[PDB]
Amino acid sequence: EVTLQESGGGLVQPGGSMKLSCAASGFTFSDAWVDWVRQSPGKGLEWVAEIRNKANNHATKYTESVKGRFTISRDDSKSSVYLQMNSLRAEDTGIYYCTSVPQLGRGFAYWGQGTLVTVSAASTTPPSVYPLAPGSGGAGSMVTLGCLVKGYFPEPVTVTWNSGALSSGVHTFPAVLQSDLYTLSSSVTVPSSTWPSQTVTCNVAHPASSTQVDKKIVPK
Amino acid sequence: DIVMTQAAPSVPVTPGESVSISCRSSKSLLHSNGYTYLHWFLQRPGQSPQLLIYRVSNLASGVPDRFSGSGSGTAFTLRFSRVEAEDVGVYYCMQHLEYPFTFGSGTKLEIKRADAAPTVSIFPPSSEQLTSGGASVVCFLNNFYPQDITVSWKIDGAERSSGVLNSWTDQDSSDSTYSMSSTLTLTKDEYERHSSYTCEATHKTSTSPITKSFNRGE
Ligand SMILES: O=C(O[C@H]1C[C@@H]2CC[C@@H]([NH2+]2)[C@H]1C(=O)[O-])c1ccccc1
Repeated sequence: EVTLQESGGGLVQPGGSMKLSCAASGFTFSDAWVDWVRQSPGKGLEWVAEIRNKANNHATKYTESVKGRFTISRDDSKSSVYLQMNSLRAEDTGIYYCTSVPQLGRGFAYWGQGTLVTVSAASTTPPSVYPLAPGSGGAGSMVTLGCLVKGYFPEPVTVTWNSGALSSGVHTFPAVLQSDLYTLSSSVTVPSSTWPSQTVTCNVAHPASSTQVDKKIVPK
Repeated sequence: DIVMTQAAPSVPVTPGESVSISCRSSKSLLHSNGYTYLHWFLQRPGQSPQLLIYRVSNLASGVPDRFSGSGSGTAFTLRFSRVEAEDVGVYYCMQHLEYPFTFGSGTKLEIKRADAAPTVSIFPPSSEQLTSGGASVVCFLNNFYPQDITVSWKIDGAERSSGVLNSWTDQDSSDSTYSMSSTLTLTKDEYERHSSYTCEATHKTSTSPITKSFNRGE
């Protein structure tokens, strides 16, 4: 069972510091060369840094724009690699992924899930959650309900319906940012024979602020 | 730096047929050891990249048999023997010869399907938002195809452009449709000065605008 798991991301002050961690398991970490790759709009995927294995003197290589500011290191006894980031700039914002080359010529075979790093002086703010219910009466065969999640910062929030029991007719849209901070909407379409007879609830979690809200969709 | 080029930003394909995606490098990727260091990755919407093919033509473990790769020196091709609806995503090539390692800009695979009109739903501000002094009017335009759509907001017959927030989903991996969300941001006071709110959509599936509206005073 192979996996890489990143942790340590989130909101950070421009000019500040942050350390990302990557824990490995399921493969021979001590033989692997480990890399960090980031993704942002405009650059797309961008290689960031690499640290080799002990046999190769733990040598490190960095992309030009982070040399002197970032430091990659590894602890083979904990099967982990770290990325220490200093003097963070707005341009360092993006999703950071841990990936590894387990053996010669294998390429970046395993990737972590990614961790979002937002470099900004704005502050963490919880979301307000509003149920969106139809106006008129259903019918006709299907009904669309929604959930408006607004005023939060930074990303991301996770939205589920009925704690995950409802997923097929669900669309969660990318968040939009403006002066009221982030605004995100999610819709779910269910049979008219399901709502309002049965309870339909929007569950929202905002990790950055430790906020959790469950709002029921009621007929207006 | 070695420059990786994937000219096509996207490629439309119908499920069941074969197709290929190309990638070019500004320098030969042949190493002294005899291996060619070009890999292909797939990034499905909202997920991390995943290795498909390493060193031109070796399929990684778990990768479907329908994928194959070919090429040499500076020109490479990723081929699908039969495309599936679930293959939606962005395909990237990467050179692993010299530092810094560089990726192509990616080619998005677009699945072609039958036209599908959007299901349009408009939602008046929830009462919980009005007591808080806000009044966002939300319009969902769901499960349509092709991807291009235009939305217009009208307040008492007059069009409104400012304070509109637009968001789009990627192509659905099961039904191949697209969806969009448009939100008209108003304050409670603004919301109460008017009565008619309409979400008007223009799509290829209709010669006339798709209209959905409601009246505040109801
Ligand atoms: O990533 C590894 O090596 C490198 C050597 C050079 C530089 C990038 C690429 N060519 C890569 C390659 O696969 O050749 C590796 C990983 C585990 C064990 C031994 C070597």
